[PDB]
Amino acid sequence: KKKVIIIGAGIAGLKAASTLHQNGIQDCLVLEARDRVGGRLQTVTGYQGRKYDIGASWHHDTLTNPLFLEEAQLSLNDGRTRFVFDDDNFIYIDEERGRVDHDKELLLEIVDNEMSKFAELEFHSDCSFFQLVMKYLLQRRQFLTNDQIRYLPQLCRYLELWHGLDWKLLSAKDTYFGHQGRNAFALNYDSVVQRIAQSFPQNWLKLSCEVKSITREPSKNVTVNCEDGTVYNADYVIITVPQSVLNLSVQPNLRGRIEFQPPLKPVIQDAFDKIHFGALGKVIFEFEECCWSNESSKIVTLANSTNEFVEIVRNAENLDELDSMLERTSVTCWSQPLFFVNLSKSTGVASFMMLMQAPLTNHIESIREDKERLFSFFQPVLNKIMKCLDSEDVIDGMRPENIANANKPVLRNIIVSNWTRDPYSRGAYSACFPVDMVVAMSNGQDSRIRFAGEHTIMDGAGCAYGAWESGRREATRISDLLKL
Amino acid sequence: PAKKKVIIIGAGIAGLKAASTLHQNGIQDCLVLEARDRVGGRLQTVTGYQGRKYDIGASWHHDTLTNPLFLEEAQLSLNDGRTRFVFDDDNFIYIDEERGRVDHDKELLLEIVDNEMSKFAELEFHQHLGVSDCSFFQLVMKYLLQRRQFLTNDQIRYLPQLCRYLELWHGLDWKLLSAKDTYFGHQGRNAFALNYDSVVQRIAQSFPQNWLKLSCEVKSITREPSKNVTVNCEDGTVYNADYVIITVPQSVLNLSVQPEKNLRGRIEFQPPLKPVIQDAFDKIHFGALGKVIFEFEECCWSNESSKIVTLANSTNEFVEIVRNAENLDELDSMLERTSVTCWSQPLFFVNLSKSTGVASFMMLMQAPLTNHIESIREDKERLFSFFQPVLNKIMKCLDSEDVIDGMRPANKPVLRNIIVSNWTRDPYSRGAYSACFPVDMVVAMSNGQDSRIRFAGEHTIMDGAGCAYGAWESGRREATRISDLLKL
Ligand SMILES: Cc1cc2nc3c(=O)[nH]c(=O)nc-3n(C[C@H](O)[C@H](O)[C@H](O)COP(=O)(O)OP(=O)(O)OC[C@H]3O[C@@H](n4cnc5c(N)ncnc54)[C@H](O)[C@@H]3O)c2cc1C
Ligand SMILES: Cc1cc2nc3c(=O)[nH]c(=O)nc-3n(C[C@H](O)[C@H](O)[C@H](O)COP(=O)(O)OP(=O)(O)OC[C@H]3O[C@@H](n4cnc5c(N)ncnc54)[C@H](O)[C@@H]3O)c2cc1C
Repeated sequence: KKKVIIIGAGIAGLKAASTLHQNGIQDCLVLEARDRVGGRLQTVTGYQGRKYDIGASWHHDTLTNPLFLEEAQLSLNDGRTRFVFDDDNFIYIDEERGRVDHDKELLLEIVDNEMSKFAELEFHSDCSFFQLVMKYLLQRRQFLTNDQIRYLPQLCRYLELWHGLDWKLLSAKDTYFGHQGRNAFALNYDSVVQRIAQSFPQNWLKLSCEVKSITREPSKNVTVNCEDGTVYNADYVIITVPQSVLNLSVQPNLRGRIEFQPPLKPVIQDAFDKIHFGALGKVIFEFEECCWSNESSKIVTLANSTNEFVEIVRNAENLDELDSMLERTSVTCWSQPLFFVNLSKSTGVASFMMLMQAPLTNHIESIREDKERLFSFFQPVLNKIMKCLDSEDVIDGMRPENIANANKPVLRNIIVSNWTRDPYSRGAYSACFPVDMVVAMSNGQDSRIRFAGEHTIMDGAGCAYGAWESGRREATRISDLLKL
Repeated sequence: PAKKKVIIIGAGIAGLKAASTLHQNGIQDCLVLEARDRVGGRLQTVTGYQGRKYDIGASWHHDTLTNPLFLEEAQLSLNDGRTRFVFDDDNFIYIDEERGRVDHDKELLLEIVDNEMSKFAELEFHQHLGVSDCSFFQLVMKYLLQRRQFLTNDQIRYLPQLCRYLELWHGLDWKLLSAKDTYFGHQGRNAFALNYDSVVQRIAQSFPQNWLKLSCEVKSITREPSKNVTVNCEDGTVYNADYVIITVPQSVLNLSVQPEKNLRGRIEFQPPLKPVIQDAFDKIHFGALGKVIFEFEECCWSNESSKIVTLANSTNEFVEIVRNAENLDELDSMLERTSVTCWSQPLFFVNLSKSTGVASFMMLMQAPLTNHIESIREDKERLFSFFQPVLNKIMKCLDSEDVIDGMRPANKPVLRNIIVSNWTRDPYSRGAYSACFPVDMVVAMSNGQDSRIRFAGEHTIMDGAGCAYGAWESGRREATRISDLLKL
């Protein structure tokens, strides 16, 4: 009854629809499991109507990012502000010393560069970003001070926030990856979603439709059917659900899962072994008003470091001696690095958007509803930030004020992501464990069972534009064929 | 016609290493013919005010992550605790004449757009179709053009000047620099050699002294097809040798491909340098990086960093031109618009105080400034008058008052001396090092004139090209080959 059925209203799915329609193509559908489009792009509303992208929030590689360029043109055309360039000089904070960024004697960023060049060279078998950092420290200790060896490895972990994976879980071979230029903070990714979503017939979209199985009818027909009984049949099928969800079509009923008939060709099934997903998480701390210095919009808190980490480095005879000397509990805000976006400086909002990673993410998302517990967990670093930003310890104003505020940051609310605990996202996005999936998805189960999504592309992989393009790809293809 | 196994022309790090190697391989009867009354070549350490020393040629070990010469030095230090170098990379302080310091600025964010600029340049040439190079200047203009919608007015004004620190990497004004060659990847931090001479002497001392013959200016190399090479010093002597490793500067070697034999440093080749070598000169040129040392009594200024760069003057007018231009064509035209001052180009200052304790400044300059300044390296009064404005400004931004002319004998800076390089006017260097204007040479060089007439030096190798360690490798390269040959 339909031409092509798009599964998923994320930006990939939306783009595909947007394209088809842009090609006159008619009679198509977008089946979304949730009661909203946007997929991993969701803007939520907090205190006083402040808006926040709980999922994606940046246009990466603005130099080449084609989705960003389109937004840029729209803005050049109507003057509407769609994004702001928020890259800033990062501020790094260690519980003990405090600020360790742009340091006269620590010069951490410079060694971090060397560390980077080292990794480029090292490759050009693959270990963990952690192991790699350790190899470097060992291999260059002769040229590193005691303080550099202490904090450098901590500071360099900000990369855990780019992947949303701790350094012992992260692939070093994929850890470093130069970005094609500055980043632009989307002042409404929801505008992008809304703009694309309303660029095709609104009657194509069918929300709360969890597709349970895709059956191939050799007779040049495809049987799609949401688990609510309703069955559809279209010429072509573009599957845009997350890799983590798709990755369920190979296990022995779980929600979101799509039963493929016939099974997914092996090449694809193998890929799920050579590619994993990450768990980047977000916590929004909403303050009554800014009462801290807006020196920068990017702040990173370093996990605790031990002056006895040095002695071990200063001793190991090799990666085996060091490897063992290392294996020689409790999880707090200081157990890992935490990336804080000070929205006050870059968007004029008295809030902090903090990014977290696996394994911490999953745990904090677990207690998303426990505000007193959440505040208690982040209070230390929150206060450590305010001090460094010439302010006072945070007051808890989440419940009906204090009067003793005025000069003290008054927390009014906290918003936590829920991607790990959401059955339709089961994670943040494609991430590397210490590749081929791109091809497996690009080719497609067949001439009519295509794949799209941030995990189905090489350029922009794991990104909004990467997904946006993959949606136009598989689309523009099915656009010409049908056109016939 | 004294018989020799290998005759090395030039006692710079290239030939020194060649000889050295040659020795280690047990080769005997070799000569190192050097024109100056010294060894080292573009590696020279001069003395100044109160015994202070400075390397007026090379000063750094670049790419310390893979620099064989560097590693070799670090090793010797791992075995005796001797300080030979000092990793002096710091956070650059940028000073505009007007707006004072512009580095690490939360609103200007210069270093961030520099980063984007670097990536833009990489993205422009990594996709190498029939690319077509252009000047660095022209590249930055294209960047500003394409990205004007994402730059504030102050960034468009200062960025183009800040990114010009690169001129002091090549020794060339951005209008004369090949964009295609501008951004190279410095593999690792740099180690400020604490006496490059110690590297030179160590290597020199690594072979028979009697092999070294200073003040002998080789005027010609003749290839007797009879399986031999004849070499002639100007001192009249005439040596004969199985192999010759010419390590003279590209600039000096270039003198051979032109009629006029009586040029200081010019070697006469017979047979003349093959066509592939002559023609290779049309494909690369020499840069003019220069050094000026500002020595003061003591240090009455901040030591926040050891890297300070002074940006050239910019104008808000320039910003308006970028905003209104339509393309690269109109931009240049609209750019069509007196006299050189210490603010007509960026200048790079190495604040030796912080990194070495010495109350002195090591300042680098490019072409054409380098030539003009070296031309008047004697007029100390004029030099001070030239660099007074930036000298002050630096001191200002560094918390201090204006400079005091104390050259001809507590909180006020007092300049005692000023040392200037002389590479352009030196007949045996005629420049600084190989540099690109908007590979043929390396190939033609490393493949030699023939089995016997070979070439070494910073201009004869790819890895570390133009670097002290590259020249050094080229030495070990040729020496090894011959060694093998002599072994058989
Ligand atoms: C915390 C976080 C921060 C991020 N930050 C950035 C950033 O700064 N920049 C950037 O570029 N990217 C960022 N991303 C990634 C970006 O969000 C994704 O790359 C992009 O949204 C993926 O798009 P998609 O269209 O493939 O899938 P959408 O999630 O992304 O998912 C596909 C759609 O399929 C639906 N679906 C699943 N199962 C079924 C089913 N059985 N039936 C019907 N529908 C189904 C889903 O509900 C969903 O709507 C971030 C992600 C997270 C989690
Ligand atoms: C101002 C300046 C700063 C620099 N800074 C750095 C730096 O920080 N780091 C770095 O790695 N590199 C630096 N370099 C480059 C480095 O100095 C050179 O790459 C290297 O010294 C070249 O060595 P060479 O042995 O090839 O040649 P030299 O240029 O060393 O040549 C060898 C010798 O040939 C002799 N000679 C010439 N003609 C004749 C003749 N006719 N007969 C006999 N002998 C002759 C010369 O007098 C010379 O001593 C710098 C160069 C300059 C000019």
